[PDB]
Parts: sequence; structure tokens; C-alpha cells
Amino acid sequence: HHHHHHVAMSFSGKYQLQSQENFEAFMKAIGLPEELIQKGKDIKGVSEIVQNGKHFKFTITAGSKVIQNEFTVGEECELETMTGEKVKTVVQLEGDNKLVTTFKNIKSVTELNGDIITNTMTLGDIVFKRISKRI
Repeated sequence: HHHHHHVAMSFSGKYQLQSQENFEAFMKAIGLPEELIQKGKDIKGVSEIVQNGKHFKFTITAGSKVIQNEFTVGEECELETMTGEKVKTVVQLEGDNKLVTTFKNIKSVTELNGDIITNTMTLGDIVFKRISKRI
């Protein structure tokens, strides 16, 4: 009560993998080995995001290691993939609890819905999806 001065929703929180679709098709296409794919779809990972005003931290716990990144929105930084490949880009927000970023041919769209994180990525013709839930 008595809060949110024309600003609401918050990417700050920790989350937990519920489900994912096109995972194997995407992981094979980005050149990961079948070992990391079979453990990556079986073992449900954890995920964490920290909003820091203009700054944003991304943390994704796979079934063996965590990938940590940081950027500032509208500033030109880099993001690490699960394969360990390093790629420069800029991230934007459409004012509607949804971040958007592209790379070369990969169109990534994160979406916060309360205590749920929807995430939809589109590399070429492959459409990777991922759902996590805020613990």
C-alpha cells in the first residue's frame, strides 16, 4: 500500500526452471555436445536476475555451472552463451515488463508476468521457449 510512483514491476528476484520447448533443436544448432543437452533438459536449472536501476545483471544456473553477465540498458555491452561464446550487443525495454535484444540472427525476448518468467528466443527458423517460476 502507498507505493509505485507511476512505476511498477521488478526484474529483481530468483527463479526456477519449470519447462522448455525446442531446447535440443536450439542446443544442437548452437553447436553444444549431446552430453550437455541430455543433462541440460533432464536436470531443471535455476535462474536469477538483478535489476540495478539502469544496470541489469543476468545469472543462469545450468546443470554443472552458472553463467553470469551484466550490462546497462541502452549502453553497448556483451552477453555470454551456455557454450561460452562471447557476443556484443545492446538491450532495450518496451515499457511493458518485457526486454528485447538481438545479436546477428537470434531475436531474444524476455517477459516478466508476476511470479513467472516467460522467455522466447528465435534463431533463424528455430523458436526456443523457456518458462521459470519465482521462488
